[PDB]
Amino acid sequence: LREDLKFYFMSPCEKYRARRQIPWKLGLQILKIVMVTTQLVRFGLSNQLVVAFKEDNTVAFKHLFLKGYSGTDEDDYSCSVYTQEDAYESIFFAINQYHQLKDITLGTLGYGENEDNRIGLKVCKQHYKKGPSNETLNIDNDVELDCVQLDLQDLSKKPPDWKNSSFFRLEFYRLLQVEISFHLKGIDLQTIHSRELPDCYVFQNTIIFDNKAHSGKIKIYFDSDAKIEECKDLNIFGSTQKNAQYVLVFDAFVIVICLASLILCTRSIVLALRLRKRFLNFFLDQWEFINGWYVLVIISDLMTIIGSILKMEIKAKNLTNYDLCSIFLGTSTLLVWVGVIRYLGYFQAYNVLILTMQASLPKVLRFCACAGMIYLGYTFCGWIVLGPYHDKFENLNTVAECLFSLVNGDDMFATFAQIQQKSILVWLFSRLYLYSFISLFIYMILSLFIALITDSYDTIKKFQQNG
Amino acid sequence: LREDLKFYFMSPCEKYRARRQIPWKLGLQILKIVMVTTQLVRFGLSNQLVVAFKEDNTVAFKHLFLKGYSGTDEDDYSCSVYTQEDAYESIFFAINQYHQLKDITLGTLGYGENEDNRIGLKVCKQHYKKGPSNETLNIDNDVELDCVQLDLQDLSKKPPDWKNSSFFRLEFYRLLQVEISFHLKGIDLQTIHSRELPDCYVFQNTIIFDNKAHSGKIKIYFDSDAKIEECKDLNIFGSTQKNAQYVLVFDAFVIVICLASLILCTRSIVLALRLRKRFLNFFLDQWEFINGWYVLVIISDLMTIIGSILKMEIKAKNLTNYDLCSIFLGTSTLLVWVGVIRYLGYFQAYNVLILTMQASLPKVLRFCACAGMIYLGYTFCGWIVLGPYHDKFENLNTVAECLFSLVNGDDMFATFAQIQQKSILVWLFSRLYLYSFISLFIYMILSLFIALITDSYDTIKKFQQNG
Amino acid sequence: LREDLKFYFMSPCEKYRARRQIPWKLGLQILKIVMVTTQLVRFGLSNQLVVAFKEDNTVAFKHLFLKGYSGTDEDDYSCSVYTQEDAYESIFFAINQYHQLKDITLGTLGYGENEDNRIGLKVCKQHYKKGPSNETLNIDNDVELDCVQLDLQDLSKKPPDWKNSSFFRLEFYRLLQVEISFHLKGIDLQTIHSRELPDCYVFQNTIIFDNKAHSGKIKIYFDSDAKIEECKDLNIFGSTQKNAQYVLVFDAFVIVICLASLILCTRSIVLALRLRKRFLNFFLDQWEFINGWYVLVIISDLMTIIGSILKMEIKAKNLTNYDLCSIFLGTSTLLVWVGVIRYLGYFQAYNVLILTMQASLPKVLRFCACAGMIYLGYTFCGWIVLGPYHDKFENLNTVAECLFSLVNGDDMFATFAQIQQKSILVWLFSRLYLYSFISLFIYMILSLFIALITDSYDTIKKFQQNG
Amino acid sequence: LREDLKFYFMSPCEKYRARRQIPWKLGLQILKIVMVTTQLVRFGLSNQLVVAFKEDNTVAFKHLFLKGYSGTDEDDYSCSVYTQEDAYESIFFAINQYHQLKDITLGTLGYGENEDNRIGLKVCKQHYKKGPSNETLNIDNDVELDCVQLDLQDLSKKPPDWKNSSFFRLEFYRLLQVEISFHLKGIDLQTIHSRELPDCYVFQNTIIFDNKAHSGKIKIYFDSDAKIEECKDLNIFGSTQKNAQYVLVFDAFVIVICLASLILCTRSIVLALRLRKRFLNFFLDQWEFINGWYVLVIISDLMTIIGSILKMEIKAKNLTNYDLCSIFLGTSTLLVWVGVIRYLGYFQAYNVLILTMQASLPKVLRFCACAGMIYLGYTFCGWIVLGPYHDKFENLNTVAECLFSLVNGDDMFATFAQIQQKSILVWLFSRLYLYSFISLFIYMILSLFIALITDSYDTIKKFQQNG
Ligand SMILES: COc1ccccc1N1CCN([C@@H]2CCCC[C@H]2NS(=O)(=O)c2ccccc2)CC1
Ligand SMILES: COc1ccccc1N1CCN([C@@H]2CCCC[C@H]2NS(=O)(=O)c2ccccc2)CC1
Ligand SMILES: COc1ccccc1N1CCN([C@@H]2CCCC[C@H]2NS(=O)(=O)c2ccccc2)CC1
Ligand SMILES: COc1ccccc1N1CCN([C@@H]2CCCC[C@H]2NS(=O)(=O)c2ccccc2)CC1
Repeated sequence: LREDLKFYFMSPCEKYRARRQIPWKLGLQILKIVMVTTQLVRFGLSNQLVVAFKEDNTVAFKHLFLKGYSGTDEDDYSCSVYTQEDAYESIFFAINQYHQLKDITLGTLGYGENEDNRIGLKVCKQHYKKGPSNETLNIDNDVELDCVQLDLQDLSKKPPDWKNSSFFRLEFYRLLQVEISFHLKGIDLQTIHSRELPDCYVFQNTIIFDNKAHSGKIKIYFDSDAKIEECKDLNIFGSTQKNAQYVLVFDAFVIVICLASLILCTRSIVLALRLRKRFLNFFLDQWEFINGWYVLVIISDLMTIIGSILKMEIKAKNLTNYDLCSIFLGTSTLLVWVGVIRYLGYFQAYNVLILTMQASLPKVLRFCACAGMIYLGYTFCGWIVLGPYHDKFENLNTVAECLFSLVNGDDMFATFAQIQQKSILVWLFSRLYLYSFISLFIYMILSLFIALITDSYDTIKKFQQNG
Repeated sequence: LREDLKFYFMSPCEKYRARRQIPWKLGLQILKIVMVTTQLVRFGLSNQLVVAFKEDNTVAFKHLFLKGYSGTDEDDYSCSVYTQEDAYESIFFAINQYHQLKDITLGTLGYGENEDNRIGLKVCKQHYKKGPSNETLNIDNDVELDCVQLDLQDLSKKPPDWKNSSFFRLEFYRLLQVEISFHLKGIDLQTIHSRELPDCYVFQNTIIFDNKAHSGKIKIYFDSDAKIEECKDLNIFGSTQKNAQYVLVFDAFVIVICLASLILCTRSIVLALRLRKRFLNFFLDQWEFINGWYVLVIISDLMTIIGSILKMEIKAKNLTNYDLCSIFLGTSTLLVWVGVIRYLGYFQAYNVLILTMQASLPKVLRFCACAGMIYLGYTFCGWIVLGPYHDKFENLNTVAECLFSLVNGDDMFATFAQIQQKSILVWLFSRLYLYSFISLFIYMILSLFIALITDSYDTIKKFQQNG
Repeated sequence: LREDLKFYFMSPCEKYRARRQIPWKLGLQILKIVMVTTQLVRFGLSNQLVVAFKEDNTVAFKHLFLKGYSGTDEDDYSCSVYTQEDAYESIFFAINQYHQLKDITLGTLGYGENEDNRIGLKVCKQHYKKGPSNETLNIDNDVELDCVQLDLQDLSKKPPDWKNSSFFRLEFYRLLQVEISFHLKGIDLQTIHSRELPDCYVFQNTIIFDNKAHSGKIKIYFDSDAKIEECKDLNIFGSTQKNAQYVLVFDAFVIVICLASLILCTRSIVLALRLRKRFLNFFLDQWEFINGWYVLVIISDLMTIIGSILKMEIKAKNLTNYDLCSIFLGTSTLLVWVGVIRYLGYFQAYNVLILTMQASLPKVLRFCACAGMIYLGYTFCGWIVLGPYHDKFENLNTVAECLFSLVNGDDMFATFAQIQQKSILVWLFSRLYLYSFISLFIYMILSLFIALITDSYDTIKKFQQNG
Repeated sequence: LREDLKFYFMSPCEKYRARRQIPWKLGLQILKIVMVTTQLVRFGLSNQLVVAFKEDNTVAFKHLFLKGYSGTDEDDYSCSVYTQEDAYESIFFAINQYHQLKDITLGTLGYGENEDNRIGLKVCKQHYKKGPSNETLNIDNDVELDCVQLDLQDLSKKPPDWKNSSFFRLEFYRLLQVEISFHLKGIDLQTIHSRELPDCYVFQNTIIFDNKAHSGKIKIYFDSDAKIEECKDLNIFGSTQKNAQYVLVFDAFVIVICLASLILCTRSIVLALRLRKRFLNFFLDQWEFINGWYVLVIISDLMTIIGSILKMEIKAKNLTNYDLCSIFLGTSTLLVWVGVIRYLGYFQAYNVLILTMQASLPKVLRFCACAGMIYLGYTFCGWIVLGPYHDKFENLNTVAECLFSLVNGDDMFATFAQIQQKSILVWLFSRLYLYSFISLFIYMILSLFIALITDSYDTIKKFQQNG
């Protein structure tokens, strides 16, 4: 039935005068765009404050408890020691700084009760089970774990006997690690200006003096786990914070709107399929009656719904970890803004470029299929050869990202210079390898990617012009 | 009337022999180019000296008054302290260095009178209004502000009692900030070689010990506000500086020339419109009789006039802030040099490229319209996800600039490496995100931008060749 | 004979139904891909541990024995001294740190016997043969070498007389170098968790205090040579490591499979040549009956075989140097993964891109022939001129890599800024040189490389479409 | 006369069989290439050693005489001081280190006689002519210069009175600079292994304590001027160095060969012009009978001749400055290697690319003419606006190089991030400016440069194919 199929394939701008139907579903989609974007913005702006407070407190803790800390971490660990005396100095510094906390800290910070309800410091050792050294070792396979609890009144003793205790004989040739752990209370007092009750915090802090490698270096890790707990005893005049109602009602509105959009899009797909079957049955156009933009909308609505549920759960349980909810909401927003291109396609000057991209994607991917085998071979060869001599080739994922950046011309000279001429064979191989890869990929593969795009544009343009 | 319309559409090189009219307006435009460029050059060369003197004095002040200053700022603040004793040491160092200024400074520098006409040092505290700590805080919402004035004869007292005063109990758990402020006189003695009277300066200096965050770190800000004031009592033999007459007369000349150019361009536009109406009335060419280069000239003349007025005002009032005047004059100069292309268009070999750019701009912008939605979605998603884990994604504008640089291949490997694998989910998402964005934008969008430019060139060239 | 030639030129997917022959050789090639890749992965993963242990021990040694070592090397040497007293302090620090090793080290480390079977420290001097200074030098051409052996019981003497010995008069104006050498035993105790017997190590350590240049700086080199030796006396309960059988049997399997693949590929080439001669003799197609992918397979199989033999030799002799074997195996793997493209060529959509690359390569190389002469001239000129004033132009290979990176837009602004304006002539020449090179190569040569690729794509595509 | 003109226009490969003439001039050109390249290589390799020795001695001097020198210069000066006491400490450190030189230096170094034939240290002061401070200055325009000579026996006095002398009252508010100057003898003893007599050196060293700016910072400059002088009294057994004969005879050979090549090329040009006039007179081809490669050869020969003369002069007068000779020889070598393309043009597959480049250059330059005006406007605007707030825009040449690097995508994100948001107006303007410039130049101008190159290639290829 032509009188209906043409109306279906039309645009909303024309339907308003072919049948004078108002485009309320387009208004629903615009409202969804606005509400999703504003929800994401509010969520990010609220997360920034909590993340900043936790990270700043962690930096202050590193400066307070780590001896000689320079303010920047050494890779995944804060600092390291190489001498038998440096380790003792760092451990005793951490303990002594814990003892004097009230006199040194600039924050609104204090001691917290541990799991045993004691206020104090726990330090643990892990040594091999038996222990002459280096020549006739008796070291057994399994480990012995020893811990001691030091309370504030123990550290206070005029002569801190604990420092002379038998516990601190570290026999570093058997040592696996030493762990220092304690709890601290905190308050995010900066929030007081809102007249809301300020958020308290509890920090679970651990210092790990790690020499699993037994290579003569101890790596020092500082970790802090922060929980909100409860502002249970404070006399700060003002008001409490029950804005959850407001935030929970906006999330409910977002969920409802996304649900409505999903229902309407699925209904549109069902109607299009009924039209397709009617066309198939009517008489002996293309099979693709399904509008592909509807699928993207359905995916985005599902992700937005589940991310909003996750956000409501996190707020209700007063959690402070946002990774999965952030991923869901951000991907939903990304797909929501991509879907705006559907409304630009209703105009001729914009449609040809969209059709050019649609024609471009498959052949570019089929050429990526060929390029990927050369890429894999080069990744394996660079990892196996240059890895022991180059920081950018240490492991396979770093190799892949280095090569991907190198195809785009990034950091090329540093990549060339970063490998020493200590081994002449490896240096010559590195020169051959880098020259071949960079030349082939930049000057041939990327040039064929430009040629394919240009040919797709020419094809689409000549189709649109000639008809 | 063809005998006039053709003459109007012609070029000045041909009018000199079709009607032997001399091209005095082109000479006026060339003179305007020369005078605007030389005014901008003189202005910048004069600004460099004042800016350099102020900034060098600020660096010397930071070295003089900030304890342990390394010579480079920590982001927007000069330095920071994390310990209760470091803050006291920094504050007392600032005060003591102020006391000893005459014995430490290498410059031609001295004490200045404050608003109260006293010579001395003012330091202020800002604490919460009530103050047990951390467990039962009585902290009220509003702040109490306390200040003390320390004169030179007070700091001189053999035993500097001020250091033992009750004022310096900082109760850091209530502390918002401590501010130290003072005035210094200075002389730009380097100018003496000109036999002009040297420019004196007054520096208003403030040191802010800031812990609004209450995160256990105090940020230390140093700020200096410099005013010229007057060289009211000096015996340096030589001559005074009244070159203002010279500078004010050149600015008047520039204003007059730009006014004449604006009047002539508006007259040309009026005459072109009269020609257009005469053509419309004559008989049953294109509607665009208005030369678009005239609009750019009018805009540039308006900006030059207002910027010259601003410059004259700044010099007359002896100010030292140049932002708005610099913007106006620089944009005027930029548009003036762009307008030289109009004179290259009078030659065939150059005209085709100008026409190619004119044909290129609209379709490139209409493709930018489609690309911008993908760009916005990626910006929001990267901000929400990678922001807590990546310095380049902390806030939305940084995200946008990072993505824009990334499309152009800049700093790609560092962008890949800058995000820790502490959270595996976020790391995998970052890899997917970066690969998708870089691949799509570099290998498809930029390739369609090259294809559009090439097609525009082919169209213009075949039009010019075939006729 | 057409009935056979067509079958020969066919694809394996079609032969399974034209003659129902199973493609067992393709299965052999897939098995070879899998086994080669897994062998390379296991080899790299095993090498990482040994390399990491050796390098970490070297870093710990540098921190232990080098005075004031900052944790990062100064180019090819660890550190340097410029003062007559700094050198003495560094030498005596190295000796004293050797004396106290058991009390300072964090690792499972101990003293090793030297070649003379003594446990101790050897230090050697190299001075000119004769020695007034600077005005009337009597310095002869040849050198005098003097060494002393210091045992542990000598260093222990309450008053370390050795420090006052006549040996340590270094007369630095005649000094070539001072060398300190010693042996250390070590254990890779981290491996104990496998219940395998841990790998012991012997480190041969040398410290070179080098002033061959006589330019007033002594360069300090630290080198460590590690050998496995034998875990001959240890009481660590567990099991020994005879997994060699497993690793040796997988290498034997890889060798056998590569040998079979090589034999089959050579047989296929022989059969193709017989077909070619039969075609030549039959009647008065192209001469290239040889499938070029077979040659790559043969090369890869030869490299894999020899690399596996090298790996087996290294493991049997318990060596720890992997450069040549890594090169052979990695290049073999790279060529193996490149050869997968042969299987993509059996599909039309992929074949056209392969043919485009094949058509592109020769003309791109013939244009590289012209570009290389300009490249060589610029390399020589930049080396001769900018070398004394620019770190990126010091020597010819650095010049070539800098120019290659510069063509790809890398580090351009730093390259411009890195040359001082101390000599105005050289600065102007550097500006002219850099602008000319960058402009010519980026905006003309790379543009002709894009044009050649596009023309090759157009030719291949129109051939495939039109037939 | 066709029988001669065709032979003239031919190639040497064909002349060997059309007339069997041997191509001895091509052999002369090949010999010239070889000899010029080897002369340049020997020259650079010999210069490297002298430059390295001088620079290493300068670094050792900076470490010896500059207090607290970190091993890296602060821009154009080695180090700086901001305090009245730091300057005194640095000056007295320099003098005391000079006094103790024999006990601290690691090199073959000693004291040199000054112009007055004394061995000692000269230090000079420059103050304003009159000198209350800051309030009523009596400072006159002109300067007073005061110097004192300190000999070794003066510095030796048990109590170094000189340190208490009235000379060292620096009245820093009048101070322009303090200069310390001395001479040192040196020997390049590393050359002794050649059995040649070693090269002695004399270093003229000056330390400038500079505060011309009077901004509260003193900049400390160290400069060293090295001359060879004569190895007039040394007992080092071996042989002298008279290899000059060898080097002077190779330079004479190069001069002779370049002269012969120049004469032959000019003769060829004269013969071509006679052919052109004969063609013009014969009958009523193109006017360009002159082979353009001959002009390049003549220029290269002239530059090689004059550079060889300069090199011979420098060696004869025993100078150590090579800038102008290096420029001449390097440019000669660059043009010599570019001229090899003439021999590639004798082959069809290479000729089309050369013709493509020749056709490309003019239209690319005519588009550069249009692009340069936009470039100039942006340079002026960025200098005037962003200069006070951005290190990359401080002065016009830095602006131009920054923009040129920015067009090529280098350092884009750092350029965006390097400007503070202290002034919001300037920050917004910087964003607008950077986005507009980068977008316009990368996505439009560079795309038209690619289109012009492709169109030139298509034109040349279709001309060569169709005929
Ligand atoms: C969105 O995706 C694309 C859109 C358009 C064009 C290409 C792509 N791709 C890009 C690369 N990308 C892979 C990402 C993971 C690393 C390996 C890449 N594969 S690669 O062919 O070897 C390759 C490598 C460097 C440059 C170009 C191609 C695949 C997607
Ligand atoms: C002068 O302007 C242009 C002249 C010619 C071509 C393009 C542009 N444009 C460039 C980008 N520019 C926007 C600037 C602000 C950030 C977002 C940009 N938009 S974008 O399409 O997403 C995009 C992003 C990366 C690369 C290419 C396009 C718009 C102008
Ligand atoms: C695999 O190889 C290539 C595949 C496809 C296209 C080009 C190449 N080549 C690239 C360069 N490469 C040489 C490597 C050693 C330095 C000199 C290079 N030669 S260059 O022409 O002067 C040149 C220089 C810069 C940019 C482009 C061309 C040769 C191979
Ligand atoms: C050898 O030269 C060229 C060979 C082929 C193509 C272009 C050039 N040119 C490049 C630029 N170059 C000028 C160098 C000095 C700075 C200004 C440049 N001019 S620019 O048009 O504004 C411009 C700016 C950026 C990118 C492209 C063009 C001129 C030569």
